[PDB]
Amino acid sequence: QQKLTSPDNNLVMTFQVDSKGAPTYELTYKNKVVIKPSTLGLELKKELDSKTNLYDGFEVKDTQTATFDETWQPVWGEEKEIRNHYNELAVTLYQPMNDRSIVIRFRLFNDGLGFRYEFPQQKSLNYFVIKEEHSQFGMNGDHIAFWIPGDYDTQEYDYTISRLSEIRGLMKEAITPNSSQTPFSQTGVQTALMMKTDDGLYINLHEAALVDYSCMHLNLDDKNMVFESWLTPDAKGDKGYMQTPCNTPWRTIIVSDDARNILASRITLNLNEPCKIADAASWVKPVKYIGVWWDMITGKGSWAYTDELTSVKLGETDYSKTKPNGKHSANTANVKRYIDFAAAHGFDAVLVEGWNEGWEDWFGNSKDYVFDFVTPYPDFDVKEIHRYAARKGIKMMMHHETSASVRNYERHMDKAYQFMADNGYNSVKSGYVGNIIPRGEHHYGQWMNNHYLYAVKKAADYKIMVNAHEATRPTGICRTYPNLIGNESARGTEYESFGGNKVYHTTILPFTRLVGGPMDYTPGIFETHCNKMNPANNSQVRSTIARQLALYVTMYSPLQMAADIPENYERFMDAFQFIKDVALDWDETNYLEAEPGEYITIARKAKDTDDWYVGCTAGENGHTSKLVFDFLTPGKQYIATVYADAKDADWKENPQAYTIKKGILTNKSKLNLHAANGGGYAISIKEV
Amino acid sequence: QQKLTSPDNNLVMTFQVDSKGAPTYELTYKNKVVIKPSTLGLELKKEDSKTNLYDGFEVKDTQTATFDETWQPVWGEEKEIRNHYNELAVTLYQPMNDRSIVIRFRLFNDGLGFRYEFPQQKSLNYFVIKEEHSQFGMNGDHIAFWIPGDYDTQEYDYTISRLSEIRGLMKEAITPNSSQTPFSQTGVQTALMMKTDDGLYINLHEAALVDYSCMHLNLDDKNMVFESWLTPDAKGDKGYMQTPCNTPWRTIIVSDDARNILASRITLNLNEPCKIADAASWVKPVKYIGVWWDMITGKGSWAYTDELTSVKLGETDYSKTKPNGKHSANTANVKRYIDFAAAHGFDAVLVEGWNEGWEDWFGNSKDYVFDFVTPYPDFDVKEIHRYAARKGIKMMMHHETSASVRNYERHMDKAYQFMADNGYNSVKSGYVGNIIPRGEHHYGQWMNNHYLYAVKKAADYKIMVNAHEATRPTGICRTYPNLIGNESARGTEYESFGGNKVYHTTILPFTRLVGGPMDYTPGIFETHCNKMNPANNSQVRSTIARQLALYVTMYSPLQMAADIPENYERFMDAFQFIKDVALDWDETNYLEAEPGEYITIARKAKDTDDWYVGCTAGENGHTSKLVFDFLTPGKQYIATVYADAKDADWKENPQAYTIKKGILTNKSKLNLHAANGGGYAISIKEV
Ligand SMILES: [Ca+2]
Ligand SMILES: [Ca+2]
Repeated sequence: QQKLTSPDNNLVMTFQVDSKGAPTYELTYKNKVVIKPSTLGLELKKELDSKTNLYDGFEVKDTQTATFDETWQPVWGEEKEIRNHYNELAVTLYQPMNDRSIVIRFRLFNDGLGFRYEFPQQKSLNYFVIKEEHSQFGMNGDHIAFWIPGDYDTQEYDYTISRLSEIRGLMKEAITPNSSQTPFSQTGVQTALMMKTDDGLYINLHEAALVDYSCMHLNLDDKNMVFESWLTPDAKGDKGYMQTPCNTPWRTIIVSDDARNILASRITLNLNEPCKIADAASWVKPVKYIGVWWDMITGKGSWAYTDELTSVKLGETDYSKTKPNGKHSANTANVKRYIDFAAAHGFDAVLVEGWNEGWEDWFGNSKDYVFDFVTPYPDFDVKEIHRYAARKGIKMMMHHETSASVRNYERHMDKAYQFMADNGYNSVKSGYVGNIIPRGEHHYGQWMNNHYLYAVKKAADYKIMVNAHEATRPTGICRTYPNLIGNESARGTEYESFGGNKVYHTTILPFTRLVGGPMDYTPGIFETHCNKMNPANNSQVRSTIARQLALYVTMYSPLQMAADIPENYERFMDAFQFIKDVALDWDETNYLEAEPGEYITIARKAKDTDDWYVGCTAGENGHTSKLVFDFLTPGKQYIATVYADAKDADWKENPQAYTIKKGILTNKSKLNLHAANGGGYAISIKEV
Repeated sequence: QQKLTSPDNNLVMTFQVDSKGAPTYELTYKNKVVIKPSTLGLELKKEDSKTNLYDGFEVKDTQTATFDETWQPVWGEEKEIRNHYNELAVTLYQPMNDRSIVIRFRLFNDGLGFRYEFPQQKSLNYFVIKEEHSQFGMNGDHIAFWIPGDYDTQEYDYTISRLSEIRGLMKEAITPNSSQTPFSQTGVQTALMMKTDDGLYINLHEAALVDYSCMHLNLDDKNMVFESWLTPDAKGDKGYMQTPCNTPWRTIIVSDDARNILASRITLNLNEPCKIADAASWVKPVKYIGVWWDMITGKGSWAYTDELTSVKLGETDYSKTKPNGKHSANTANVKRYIDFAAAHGFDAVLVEGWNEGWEDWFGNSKDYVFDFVTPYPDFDVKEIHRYAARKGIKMMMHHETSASVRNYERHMDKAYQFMADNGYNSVKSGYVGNIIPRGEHHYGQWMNNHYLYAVKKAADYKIMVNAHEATRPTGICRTYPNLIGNESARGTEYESFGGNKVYHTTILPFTRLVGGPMDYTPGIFETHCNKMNPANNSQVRSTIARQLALYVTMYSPLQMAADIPENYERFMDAFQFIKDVALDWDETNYLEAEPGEYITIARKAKDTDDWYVGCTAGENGHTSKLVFDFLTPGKQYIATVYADAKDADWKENPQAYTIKKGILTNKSKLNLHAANGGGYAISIKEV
C-alpha cells in the first residue's frame, strides 16, 4: 500500500497491488470517498496467451515521489498565468510471467488527480496492440450526471441530466439522428463527464493529452456504479497500435465541494507538454469574426453554386457553363458587404463557406474527391476579396469542410495551406461532416486523432491557426500547439437552427466540453426565429438576446463569432455594442456563480487593461444574482453598461425583450439582477 | 438476338437478354464454343429493387462501329500495334428502377473485351457495388495454369491442373506469405490461362483497372463457370461509383495457336492512349544491377545496426549506434557496384537499405516506418550521386513503404523532390506487409487509387516507377508509360526463399505479363544460395543458359542483372549476353510456345538490324529446330549461341553451358536442346 496526498492535504490517493497482482487506486476528498477501490490495466491483442495480460500479475519493483510547483503563461487563456502544483507518485510494476514492466504515474493536485500508464522500451515490450484499456472509476453513489451518449463519431447531442441508474432508460431518447454516429453501449457516455453527488461534491471525469492514442469514452456498469475506460476501435475492432517507449493519455478526476472550482481547475492544461511553437506569441492571435454562414445553416442560402446538376466531378464539371441557383451566398458582392460591416464594427475576420467548387455534392455521398480546397466558384473572386479585405484591415478566415474525406484532404493539404498563404488567409475552419473515408474508421479513433494533430502541426509550419469542427473533443493539446484556437466537437449554435438546443445547454458546456479547450460555439443570434431567414424553417433559438451577449463571457474562447446576419444586428445595434466591446483574451477570471444545468456567472479582466466583462447564463427557471463588485480595484471608478433581460423577457415567448443601463460602479457596488428563463445578462465595466 | 463478328469472321459473339431480362452472351471461335451462354450484371449495396443491376433489362438501343488504327508504344515488343475491332454497344433499360446501363463489346481476331458503362442520369448517380457477376462459362474441364485467388499477394507458384482439380489442390497451393487473404477454395487470380481438349488456348483477364476494385475469378466447379469476384474494402463493399463511370474491360483472348496468346495486344488496345505528352523525351528503358541479392539471400542486411529493439525516426540517433558489419548499402560498396555497372554498359544501380528505418521494416504494422529522404550514416547521398553521374550511371531510388500507405502519401512530394534534387529519375517502390490503413487489402479500389496516384504524381516529376506488391498490371502503361514495371507475381527473389517451380518462366508470359512487364530480376549465375549465406540452402531452379534466355522470354523495358558482380566475374563469357541484349524492340517473333513447357522468342532490337533469341523450358527440357528465315535476305550475321552443355541440369549441373560463335543468314537452321529447367540465348548481330 502506497499513499499520496495533495499539497493542501485535502485529497488522498491510495495505491496498492492486490493478491492477484492487479493495481488498484482509490481517492478521498476532505475525508469523503470520491473514487472507490478501482483497478488499472490493459488487455493486449493476441499476436502466447499470457502476453495479452497487462492488467494483473504485477509486483511493485520501485517507487519514486516528487513535487512540482511552477507557473507558466499560455499564449491565450482565461488568465495570464497558470500554476502547475502537484505531488507525484510513480510506481514501477513488474510482471514476472512476461518479464516486462510498466509505470503508473499519479499527479495529485489540490483540485484532483491525474494518472497515466508508461511503457518503457525494453527487451519484451516493443510493438503491441491494445485490445481494451481497463481503467476504472468506481463511484460512491448513484450521482446526478450531465452526459451525452458515448459515440465514436459525433458529440453533437443535447445533454441529459439524470441519475446514473437512469442513464440506461434514457439512452434511446438521448440518441438523436446525426449524419455520422456510432453509439457503443446503452450505458456508454462521453468525457468530460460532469457529476454532482448527494454529499455535496462535484466530480469531473476526463482525459488529457490525447496524442498517438485512441479517444476514451466511459462505459457505466450501472449495477455497481463503476465507469470504465472504453476506447474507440479502428476498422478491425482494435484500440491502438503502440510502440515503446510510449505513454497513454492522462486520465483525470477533478473534484471540489464548490462547483466554481471545477471551472477554475487547470489540471487538463497542466498535464499537457509545454508549448512546442517557439514563436507562437508573434503570430497566434485571438479572432472575433462574422461570417457568410447562417444563410446556409438556416436554409436561406446555399453553399452550392448551382442546382442544375445531379452530381459534379472536379476537373470535369465546368461551372462557368452552369446556371447560378440564385441562392449562393458566397458571391463577391455579398462577401464585400460582410467585410464592410466587419470593418465598421471592429471585427478581425470574415468567414465564408461555399466559396469553392464541390458543394453540390458535400453531404452524405461518401465522396472521395469531394473538394480540392483551392478552386473558387465563378462568382467568388479570391484576389479581389483579398484586396478589399486587406484595405479594410480585415482577414478572411478560410473554410476547409472535408465532408469527412480524409485521404483527400491530406493529399491536398500542402497545396491548400500554400493557397492560404498566397492569398492572405491565416486561419481556417475545417470540418469533417459525414462518415470517415477511409471507410471503416471512426472520427475519434487513433487513426483520425493522428490526422487532426497532423493538420495542426503542419498548419503551425505555415503560421496558420486551426479551428476544427467534428474533430475529437479537446484535451489540452492547445498548450502544446497554441495554434489550435478552436474546435466545435459538441453541439453548437447551428443546432438552434436544426430544432434547437436545450435551454440549459450553455450552463453545462463549460463544465464538460470546455474542459480541455475552447469551443467555436458561434453565439450572437439576435433574431431567434429562424423562420425569418427561411420560412420553411420553424426552429427557434432557445435563448433571449441578453443571454446571447452573456455567452461572449460564459463560453470562453479566443475565437468568437457573432453569428447572425448584419441586417439583424442593425435592428438591435444598442445591444450589439456589447459584442463589439467584449474582449477575447483575459488576465484574470473570477467564477462568481456556478451550478451545472442551472446557472453560470463569470467576470473576466481583459488582458492588458483594467476593464472587466461579466456574463450570466441561466437555465429553464432563470436565476437571481446578487452581484458584489469587490473584484474591482479600490479607489477606481468604472463606467458600467448592463445589458439585461426585461422583466417580462422569456426565451420562448419574449426573447428580444432587453434593457440597457449605463452607470458608475466601484468595488463597493452591488447589483441585483434576474436572468429570465433561458435568459442571462452581460456587463461591460470600463475603468474611467 | 444481337450478333457481332471478328474482322476475319473467325469469332462470333451473340448477345440477348433471357426471359427475366438478364444480359447473356456467348462466344465461338472457328465454330467451337469458347464461352457458353453466360450472364452479365451487378448487385448493388442496399441504401430492395435498386440492389438489382443484373436482370429486368430490355434492349433499348444498339450501336455498331469498326475501328482500325495503328499506334506506337513508347517501349514494347514491337514498334507498332494495330487496334482493329468490330464493336457492339447495347443500351439496356431496367423499367423497374427507371435506369439504363450500356454494355460495350469489342471483338478482335484474337478475342473479346466487354465492359459495363453507367451513364449519368436521374436515377443512377452514387452507388456502391456489392458484387460484380460477370460470368465466363467454360465448355469443358480444361487444363488451367493458376495461382490462388487472393486480395493481398500474387507471389505464389503456379499449379497446372484440370478445373475440377482446383478445389482439391487449393490448400497446398496457398503457401505462407506476410500478407495474404485467400477467398475461396475455387478462387483463382487473373490473368488465367487455359488449354482445352479440343485444341484451343483461352486467357481470361481484365484491362484498364482504374477507379475500381481488382477482379479475381471464382470457379463454380459443378458447371465450370468462372465468375468475377472483386476485392472487398475494409467494410466488405466492392467499389464506390459515381456516374458517368465504367467498369474495367473483361477480356477473353483465344486462339488455336498458343503463340497467338503471347502476340495479342488486346489488353493494351483497350487502355486509353498515352496521357504523358512528352513521354518519349524522358521515359527510357533501364538495364540495371543492384545492392539487393546480398539482403535477399541473408548475406547482408538492410538495417544499419542490430543493437536496437526498435527505432523511432527523428528520435533514434544512428550516428550513435554500432554498425552491424553487414549493411551492404554503404558508400564504398555502392561505388564498386557503380564501377561494374559503368564498365559493362549498364544504365543504373539500385540500392536498398540506404535510408533510416530498416531495423523495423518487416511485419510490425508500423505507421511511421520510413521518411524516404534521410540516409543512414554510411550512405553518402551526394557523393554517390556525383560519382555515378561522372561514370554515366543513374542511381535507382528505392521506396519500400512496408505497406504503410498513408505514411508514404504524406512523404511523397518530399520523396519525389528529394529524388529530383539528388539525380534519381526512377524508383522501385514496395508494399510488403498488411496494408495500413488497416482493414484494406492490396488490390481493393482504395489501394488501386493509391498506386495510380503514385504513378501520376511521379509523371509530373518526370519519374519512372516500378512498383512491387502493387495490383498486377492491366495495360495502364499505355496511358502512363512511366509505369515501367511491377513485380506483382512470384519473382527471382523467391528462388532464395526455397525456389520457384522449374516451369515458372514458361507460364508467366501467358499470365502475369498480359497487361504489362515484370521486374523479374533474372541473371543468377551462382544458383546455390548457400554460397552467399551458409544458412540459406535455397537453390535457383535454373541453368545459367536459361537465366540468359530470360532477357528475351521475360519481356520488360526494365531488366536487372541480379547476381553480385563477383559472381558475374567468374563467368564473364556467359555475362556477355547480358551486356549485349537490348531492352526495347521493333519486332517480336514468337517461335515456339506451350504454356508450362517451353517458350522461344526472337526479337529485333529497336533501330537496329540485330536480333536476340531466348528459349526457356520446363521440367522435361525442350528440343528446338530453329529456322532463321526471319533474318534479312542477302545479309550476314554474327551469331553467338549460349546453350546448355550436354547433361546440364537445373538441379545437378546448373553451371554447365557452351558458347559457339559463327555466321547465320536467313537460310540457316539450328538444332538446340534446352535441359531440364534449361534454355539457351542467341545474339545475332548484322555484320
Ligand atoms: Ca457541425
Ligand atoms: Ca516482393
